[PDB]
Amino acid sequence: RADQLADESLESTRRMLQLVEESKDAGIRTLVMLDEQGEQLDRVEEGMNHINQDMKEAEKNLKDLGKARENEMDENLEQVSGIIGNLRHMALDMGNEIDTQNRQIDRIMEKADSNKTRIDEANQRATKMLG
Amino acid sequence: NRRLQQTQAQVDEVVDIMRVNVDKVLERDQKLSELDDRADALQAGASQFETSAAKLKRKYW
Amino acid sequence: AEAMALLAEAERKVKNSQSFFSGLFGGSSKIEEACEIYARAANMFKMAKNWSAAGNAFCQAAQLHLQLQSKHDAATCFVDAGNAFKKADPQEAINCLMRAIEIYTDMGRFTIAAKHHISIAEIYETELVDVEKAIAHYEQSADYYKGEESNSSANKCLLKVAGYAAQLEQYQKAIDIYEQVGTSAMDSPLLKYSAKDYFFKAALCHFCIDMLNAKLAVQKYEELFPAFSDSRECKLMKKLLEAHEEQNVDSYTESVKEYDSISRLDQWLTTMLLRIKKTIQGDEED
Amino acid sequence: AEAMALLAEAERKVKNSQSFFSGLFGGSSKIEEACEIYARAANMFKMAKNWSAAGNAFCQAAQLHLQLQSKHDAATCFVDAGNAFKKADPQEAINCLMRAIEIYTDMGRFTIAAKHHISIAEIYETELVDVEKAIAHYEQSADYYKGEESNSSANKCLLKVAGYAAQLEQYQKAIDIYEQVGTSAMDSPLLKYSAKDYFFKAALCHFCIDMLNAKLAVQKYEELFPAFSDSRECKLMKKLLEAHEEQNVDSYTESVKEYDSISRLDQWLTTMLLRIKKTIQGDEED
Amino acid sequence: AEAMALLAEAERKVKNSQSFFSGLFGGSSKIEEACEIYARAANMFKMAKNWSAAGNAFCQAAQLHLQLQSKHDAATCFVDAGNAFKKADPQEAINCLMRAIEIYTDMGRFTIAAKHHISIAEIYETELVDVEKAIAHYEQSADYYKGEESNSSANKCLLKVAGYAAQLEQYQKAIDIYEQVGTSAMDSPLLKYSAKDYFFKAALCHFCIDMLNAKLAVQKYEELFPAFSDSRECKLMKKLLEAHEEQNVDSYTESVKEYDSISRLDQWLTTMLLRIKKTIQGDEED
Amino acid sequence: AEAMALLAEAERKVKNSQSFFSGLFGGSSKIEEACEIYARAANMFKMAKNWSAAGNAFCQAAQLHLQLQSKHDAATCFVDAGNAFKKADPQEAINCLMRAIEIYTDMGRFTIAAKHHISIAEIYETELVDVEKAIAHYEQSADYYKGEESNSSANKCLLKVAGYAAQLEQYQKAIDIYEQVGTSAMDSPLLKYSAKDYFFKAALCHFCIDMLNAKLAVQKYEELFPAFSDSRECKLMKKLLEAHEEQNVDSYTESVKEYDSISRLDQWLTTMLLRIKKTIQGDEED
Amino acid sequence: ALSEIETRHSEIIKLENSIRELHDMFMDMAMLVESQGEMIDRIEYNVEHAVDYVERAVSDTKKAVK
Repeated sequence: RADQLADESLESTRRMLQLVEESKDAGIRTLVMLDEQGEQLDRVEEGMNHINQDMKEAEKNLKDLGKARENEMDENLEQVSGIIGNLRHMALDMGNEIDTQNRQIDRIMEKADSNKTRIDEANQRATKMLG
Repeated sequence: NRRLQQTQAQVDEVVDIMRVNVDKVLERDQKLSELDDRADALQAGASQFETSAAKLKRKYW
Repeated sequence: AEAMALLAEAERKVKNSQSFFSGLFGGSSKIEEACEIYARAANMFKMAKNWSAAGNAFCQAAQLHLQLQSKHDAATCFVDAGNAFKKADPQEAINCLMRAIEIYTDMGRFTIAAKHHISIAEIYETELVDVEKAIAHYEQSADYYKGEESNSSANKCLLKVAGYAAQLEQYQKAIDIYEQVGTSAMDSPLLKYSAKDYFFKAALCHFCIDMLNAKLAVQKYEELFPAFSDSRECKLMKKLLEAHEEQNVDSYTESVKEYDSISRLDQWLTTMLLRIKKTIQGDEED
Repeated sequence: AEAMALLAEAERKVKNSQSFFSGLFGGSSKIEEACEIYARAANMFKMAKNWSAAGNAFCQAAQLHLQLQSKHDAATCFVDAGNAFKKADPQEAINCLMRAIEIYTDMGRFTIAAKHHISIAEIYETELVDVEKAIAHYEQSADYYKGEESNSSANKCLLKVAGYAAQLEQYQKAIDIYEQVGTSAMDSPLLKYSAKDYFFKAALCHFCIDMLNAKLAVQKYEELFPAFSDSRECKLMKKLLEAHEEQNVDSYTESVKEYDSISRLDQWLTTMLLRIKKTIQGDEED
Repeated sequence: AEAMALLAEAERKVKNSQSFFSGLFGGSSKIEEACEIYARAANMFKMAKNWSAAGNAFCQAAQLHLQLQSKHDAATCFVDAGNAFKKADPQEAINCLMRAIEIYTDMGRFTIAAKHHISIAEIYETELVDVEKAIAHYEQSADYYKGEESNSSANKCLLKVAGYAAQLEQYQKAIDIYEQVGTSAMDSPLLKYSAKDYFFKAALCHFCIDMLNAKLAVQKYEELFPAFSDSRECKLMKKLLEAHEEQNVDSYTESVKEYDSISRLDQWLTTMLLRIKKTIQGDEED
Repeated sequence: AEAMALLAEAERKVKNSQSFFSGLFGGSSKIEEACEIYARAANMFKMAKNWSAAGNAFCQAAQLHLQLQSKHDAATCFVDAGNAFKKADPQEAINCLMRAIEIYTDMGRFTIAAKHHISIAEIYETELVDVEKAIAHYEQSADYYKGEESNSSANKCLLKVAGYAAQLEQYQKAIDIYEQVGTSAMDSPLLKYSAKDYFFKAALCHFCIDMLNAKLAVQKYEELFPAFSDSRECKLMKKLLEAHEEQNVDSYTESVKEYDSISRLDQWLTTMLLRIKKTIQGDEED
Repeated sequence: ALSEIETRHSEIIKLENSIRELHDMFMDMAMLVESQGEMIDRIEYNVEHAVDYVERAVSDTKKAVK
């Protein structure tokens, strides 16, 4: 048991790597997207802004027209440590991308709604002058 | 030796980092989930405006 | 370019025209122009780093927009004004936001009303230090979020409420909130791991009870000796409950010293821990 | 702006015009005006947290919207009504949602139809406790997700289907679902990762077979000892199969006690494991 | 409400009006009416799970839409039809997509064009099993992504290109891609750690070169000893480079067996490693 | 079909109408028509990866789009042009972007202006190698982000500013930025982990000081050795502060060697540590 | 010294434990973020396209007054 633990747990330290390494792989796909999506939402936000503009004009037109075993076991830890730093790297990129976009969602939701109203009002004045 | 009894918290601390990382992302899911029902539903009304604006074109233009 | 010139023209145009100017129609088209003017001014006032001017300017464009009937985009302007005063030097940061919510709310827009509602309680706390009003907002806002089924968001707000509820001596009312947010976070296996801290806080918050409650809540909690995360929740609590029931202000302040290694204590914990450490002494020397 | 007053006037205008009122044109807008009224009512009903009334109000504005020809924004209203009743104290949350899907479905919006379809099967279970219909919904819904390329969601629902299927005696149908969701997961080398647990559940689910359906299912499972994820799926299973295919009831009950360390046993696993612990004993005085 | 009926009416209206029925103004509205018809049909064909019919129906509404002069919303339909045929039983899945890209591409929409371009190369591989055509698409698509300053996406595609390029036979053309995707990865500290596997793959890929392209590629790599991420990359490579430069198919196959402990090998690696194993055996009884 | 043909038609129509041809309304429909033409051409140019032609074409359409009177859509077109030129053959990538911000900024759109502003400073460094002009942008942009209360992004920029400020000998101006970004980071318990590196950088940046500018900054840093995260921050620093106060270019050069084990040094640290390494030597033989 | 060798193991496992679970989170993570990634691919679609529907409307309205 004594050795079945100083080695088995040692295998866990070795595994402790792929465990925190597979996490990076899982983090990459996330970050890679969070970044890709970040730029996407930029062109997406343009939509809420593009519509925000046109609607103003559209409304006006509708208004104008409407009217050594332990030595290694100690090293593996250092390995985990070096990787722990990485976990911080992603934790920040993921964090700064989350907070920057959440607030972006706010602006999107705002303008989107603001324009929704203009569409409804215009749709109630246009539907009548149909055909 | 001591590194073992020590490094133990070097991860228990990260276990907390992800605990928030898993939550942060999930919080965005709901923010984007609702935005998915108000943004898509938004253009839905735009479709009504596209049809209305198209007809006002075949009568006054 | 010249804000001091735009503001002037701005007022010179925002006025119900008459005589030959009014003709047959007049109002909306004009007042809107002024709104755009003041926005244009407030912008350069923002780059100029005047802020105060920018804020009051947005307030002008905002108020004006209402005189044209457009509560929507108007309220969003009030948001701009709030953002201005916020990162500015004068006050009014709270007023603009109140003028924003009074609009979004009555308009049937609770999804966004809560969005600025939390920002509000956040300013009313971090700045005004008006906790009594902040809690009222964090709460009502959480109710709105809970209506949209935006669970997580609502929980964020609830956590704020309870968290600042224990600081205002409201310990019992805090544990109750932790109970609610705990029962509405188990069905989701994405909050399992997190439900711990809740039980830890709730067990820590003491309304000066002299018996179980915490010893009962720690029991209600589901743990297994091989648990990893659970080690950062009740395992500590038990030891604290024993150091309390035995009025030993030496075993409590010691175990907290050990726990401050595997899981560092945040400001909150420290504050409450010291309060409990004092309750022990206030029972010893009594 | 009295609620019940709005509810009255809304009724005053929600009706085919006639006499001098009808005049020249009809009133396709009248019905819309009424819808806006009831919405204004449900607004303040949701204000005083009277939800019940708010929901019943939205039901009205929604029903009326249909009588106008506008299924879209109507169905969305049915959703508002559902969210209301749901968070509210009465029922109706089930009716509103059904009346919502019939619209998102006939119209052509299966994406959102399934979005509410899962909410439905989730309520018909956690509330009404009607699994026989819940599973039916979890399934049809997963079908819709599986047609929107959205693999993840599809599997999300399938897991529910099989999950609650084995908890109803449908053990075999469960393993089959696990096989399907297991095959439609390998195509994506990003799911290789979760594709374990499926084999574990499927191997655990037993329809009282006398052969080695499980010893075979664990065999089909590709694993490598140095691997980790895998050690959290079949490894235990093998030991469980030996304790079962060998008729021993200490090694199984103790192996389930050991695995509970490296990997915490959720509710599901527990219940089923006990069922097997009993197939052992049941096999015992047999 | 019958699809079969709608498909007929649509036809009756989709046709350049002739004789008096035409007059002066064409049928730009009629063609649109037909589009709406077929759309409604494809719609109920999708609820019936008749997929085939749904897809062909969308194809009809789409083609007609083109005959109306509206490439945008047309292409959108082409996509809908693709999503249908894909999760269906007939073909056309590849055709609809190509017919969608020709539109997004000539319309000024490359972002979405590439979005469907990768979907295409993904189907032409996971279905048609046409690797050579799929690579061509993964490549041309990565060009567009990389143009939309979406380096992230660009590499996501390049990895596919090289990945399957080493599987076909193109080992060299693979390493070149790994070199490019490797140089354009360091500019982002968010891919440093991942930039290892790239060097591992590129060093593994061999186009039957006699020099030390690998011994050079491994040297180009920057590693030390206290690095643990790097431990899963070149450290092994060197051992493999020595086992190859010593025609010892017993030291190479032993080292792969050891490395397969600390870092589980995937299908790709396995196949290539064996290829290198045969080049060695093939150098020994040689 | 061909772009070369479109560019031609677009040119023959992008001419302000006068005399009889102008009639009552020359209209901007012509200039806009040409804009659509050039856009259609620039895209197919982006297909054949002609880039140069694509970019210049977009510049044409955008330029005309200004003559149209619609600064907005034009601005984003300039962005399209920038997206082309950036990943192209010629330059202009810097021009288009400047021509875009001059529009977003004056239009009152700082939110997006900063979005492209950072991209700008990101190119003016990794390409033009014009740090002095890059920092100015990273900074002004951070000012905008900070104006939009977007703390996260603002810090993303500040880190860049100070990060490259220390490279340009601006050490004190760097530490100040680190101190600010450090104080405005504690108020947020979601940055605690990162707040270390800040103190490490600031304690490393030295404006030729000889006192305890860092020995005081290391004290201000609340730490507890068995924290690890912190070990990757001040520990080394302390050992560096002793090696400098003793003109030891051996203990410092050894400490950098040892520390480069548990936590690798990035290019930044390398360059600075070397500068500090020289401040010791030059002090020895002085 | 046995005592230290046994106490060592005790702390090592308690460490090994906390580790394995943290790994469990990323697994679920990659399954969540991706499930959300597809929920955005349609957004970008419905957005830049809605810009086309609105653009076509605002254009027709203008040419309906001049």
